Amino acid sequence: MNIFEMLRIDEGLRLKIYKDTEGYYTIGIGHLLTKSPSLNAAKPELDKAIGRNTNGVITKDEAEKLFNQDVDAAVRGILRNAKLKPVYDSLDAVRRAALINMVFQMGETGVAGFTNSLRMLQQKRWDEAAVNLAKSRWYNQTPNRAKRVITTFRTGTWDAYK
Ligand SMILES: [Cl-]
Ligand SMILES: [Cl-]
Repeated sequence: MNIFEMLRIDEGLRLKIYKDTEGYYTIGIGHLLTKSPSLNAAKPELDKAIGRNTNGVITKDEAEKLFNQDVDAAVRGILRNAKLKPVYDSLDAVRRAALINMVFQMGETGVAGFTNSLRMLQQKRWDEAAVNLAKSRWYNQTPNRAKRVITTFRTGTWDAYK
C-alpha cells in the first residue's frame, strides 16, 4: 500500500463531472474543479485543466494525470508550510501518508488549522491525537474516511485499508 492506492480507495474514480460530498463540482480522483454552483463555471475549469474541449468527460489516463499532479502539489504544500513541515518531518512513512491524505481532502490551510492535534502528533501521543482529531466537522461529515485516516495515525500501519 502507498499514498496513491490509499487516496484511490478514499476518493474513488469517476470519469464524468460529479458532485463531491459537500456538493462541489469534481472529476477523476477527487480533483475539485470549482466551488461555484454553475456547471457552466465547472465545464471551463475542466477544459482548462485538461488542455482540451472535453464536454465534461475525460479518460482514465487524463484522470490519472490530474491525480499525479494533485499528490505532488499536496506534498509540496506540506513542505512549504511552516506549521506542517515540522510535523511531516517528525513522522514515520505510514503516518506521513495519513497527513498527505488530510491535506489532499481539505487543503493545507484547513489542516494547518488543527493546531492541537498537530502538536500531539509531533509529540507522538497517538491515542490522544486520535481522540482530538475526532472532534471535528471533518469527522462528523465523512466519518468512515476520517476513521480510516485516524486509525492510520493511531497505529502506524495500513490495517484500516486492508
Ligand atoms: Cl489543475
Ligand atoms: Cl465517509
